[PDB]
Amino acid sequence: MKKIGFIGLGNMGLPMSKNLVKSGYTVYGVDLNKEAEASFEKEGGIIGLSISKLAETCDVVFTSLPSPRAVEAVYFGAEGLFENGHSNVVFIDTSTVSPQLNKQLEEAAKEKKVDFLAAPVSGGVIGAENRTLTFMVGGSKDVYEKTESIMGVLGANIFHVSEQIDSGTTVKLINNLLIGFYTAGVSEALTLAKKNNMDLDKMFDILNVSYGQSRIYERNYKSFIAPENYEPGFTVNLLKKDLGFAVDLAKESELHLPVSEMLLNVYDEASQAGYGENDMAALYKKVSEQL
Amino acid sequence: DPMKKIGFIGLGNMGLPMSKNLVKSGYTVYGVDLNKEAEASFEKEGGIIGLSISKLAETCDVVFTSLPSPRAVEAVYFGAEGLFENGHSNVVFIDTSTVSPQLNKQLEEAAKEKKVDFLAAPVSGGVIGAENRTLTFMVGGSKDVYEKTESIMGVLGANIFHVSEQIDSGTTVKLINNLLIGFYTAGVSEALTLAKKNNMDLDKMFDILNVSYGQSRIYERNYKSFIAPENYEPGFTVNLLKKDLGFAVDLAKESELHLPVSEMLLNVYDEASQAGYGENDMAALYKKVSEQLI
Ligand SMILES: NC(=O)c1ccc[n+]([C@@H]2O[C@H](COP(=O)([O-])OP(=O)(O)OC[C@H]3O[C@@H](n4cnc5c(N)ncnc54)[C@H](O)[C@@H]3O)[C@@H](O)[C@H]2O)c1
Ligand SMILES: NC(=O)c1ccc[n+]([C@@H]2O[C@H](COP(=O)([O-])OP(=O)(O)OC[C@H]3O[C@@H](n4cnc5c(N)ncnc54)[C@H](O)[C@@H]3O)[C@@H](O)[C@H]2O)c1
Repeated sequence: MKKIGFIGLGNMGLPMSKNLVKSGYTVYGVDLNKEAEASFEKEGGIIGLSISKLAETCDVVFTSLPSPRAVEAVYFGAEGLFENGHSNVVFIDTSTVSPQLNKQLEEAAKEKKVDFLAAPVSGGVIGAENRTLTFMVGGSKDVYEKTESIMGVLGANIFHVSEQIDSGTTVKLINNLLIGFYTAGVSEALTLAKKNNMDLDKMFDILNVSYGQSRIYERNYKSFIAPENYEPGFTVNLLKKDLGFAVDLAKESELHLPVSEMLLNVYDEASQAGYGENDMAALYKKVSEQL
Repeated sequence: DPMKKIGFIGLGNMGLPMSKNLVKSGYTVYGVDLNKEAEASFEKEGGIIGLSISKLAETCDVVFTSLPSPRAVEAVYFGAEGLFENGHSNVVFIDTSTVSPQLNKQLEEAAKEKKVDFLAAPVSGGVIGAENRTLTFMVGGSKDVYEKTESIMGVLGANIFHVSEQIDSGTTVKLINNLLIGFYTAGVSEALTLAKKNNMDLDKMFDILNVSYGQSRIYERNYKSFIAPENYEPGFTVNLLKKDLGFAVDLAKESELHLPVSEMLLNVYDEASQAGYGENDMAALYKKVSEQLI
């Protein structure tokens, strides 16, 4: 049973790396935050090894990192994964970064002759905890096929999008752009409904079998709005960061997406008003403030 | 309880097929429209014409209205020759028009003064939905009256819903339904243009998003029935979506509410119409945004 490396043991990485240990893998963990390392260790993971030592020793190494800088700091340079990867290693980045960085990563992997997949994930911490993540994978199909079963203990839907390394990332950004639209629509629509004294429960039962339906509507309303609980979940701040990546790509693709750009501002304002660390469904509360 | 004699005022885009479906369903239907061709077409199927609004109110068990505006509704319901002043003591009036919550309330206040029954039951689904009896009825008003008339409305639609005893509740839910459509069509249109611009396989992408939190009935509708096959025949026009968005925005502004994205969407669909997509399906907002592709 394989040796897996896991770099980034935060909100997503901790439950993912824990699940691998529970699944019977020997898991070596690295995180800048020694407390995160402590938590992973208590789950049965092994700490104390360098990023470089993970690259030399592990069959597959996953990364779950919070920014493009962090991904760059881990993959590149004399101490990083690509320079130190043994000849059979597979690296799988689950971080969300720009398509361009996906390409820069792949180009360094091809130069070192190591395997690399850009496999961003969807489903949040709840999905990570429950092994129901969606993996959207760009990169070599042979590498996908040989690591599909490991990713399959972490997620419920494992997809290969195409051989293009940024194909996963792109579908993910699209997914999250749609989420931004759906959350905004629910937030504004329900505010109108409430101001006019609608029973939001009866309304949902009707709209949920109409063209008003969306999984996000069901999520936001049933799991947050109805129970008056805005504990993340998936933050206003994280959604706005993803919308940022999507608008960046739109701008690089010479596209003006007027409602998308407005939404970036909507979530940015929700944050600046103090809902940044609330669940995205709290956009409802932000829009309702005026009542 | 007798529900054989049905009046139907407004034999237009929706009324004509609805009224004929009532005839086909064994009801004795008395129809009224300014449009003599519409009256003749109805009569030709076994509809009865030549009776006044007044006469329908006096003699019919239930009278439906399908009218094009608030003023048309007012002209039919109020005044000496109208429905309320001439309704017999057991009549039920059902308006299937879309008007403001405020008019729904004024209609009901007049119904209560006259001690007649009234439901505000706006329909959605277009001409084809009316023909195929797949309309949605979203109904506000008395539950007892709803329970009494559900069986008739049900021969005309697939989804018949009683929302609440608030007379405007059906209208309000209809408006919210259409507002969510506006958002969802906008997201699909913008998000797929981004995907297309970056050469994504839109079929594969749908397979993935349709079982992820990108999922919506509108995404399935717009993508599989319109965008994928490059068909932009309505369906549900840009122009009619934006009319209903306008009504949602009017209701908001009435309630002192600022809904910035909603107001922005009203303008997006107005610009889409101005660019030439007004009588296309709403899914054509994708083609509007896609004008930016190479
Ligand atoms: N949290 C979610 O709901 C969610 C959902 C889908 C995708 N994601 C994506 O997953 C990625 C990780 O997200 P997260 O929520 O777990 O972030 P997080 O900030 O909770 O965790 C990231 C971890 O990486 C560690 N780290 C940072 N730089 C490092 C370095 N050089 N070496 C080692 N460790 C380093 C941090 O200490 C932190 O513990 C992000 O790209 C995010 O977009 C998150
Ligand atoms: N067209 C659609 O696709 C559609 C779909 C769903 C809902 N609706 C709604 O249903 C309602 C009716 O729409 P429509 O397209 O059928 O309108 P329309 O203009 O085709 O039909 C209304 C009919 O009422 C008649 N009329 C007007 N005033 C009258 C009067 N005083 N006496 C007798 N007849 C009169 C007109 O001659 C016309 O035939 C509107 O409120 C609209 O918003 C329309």
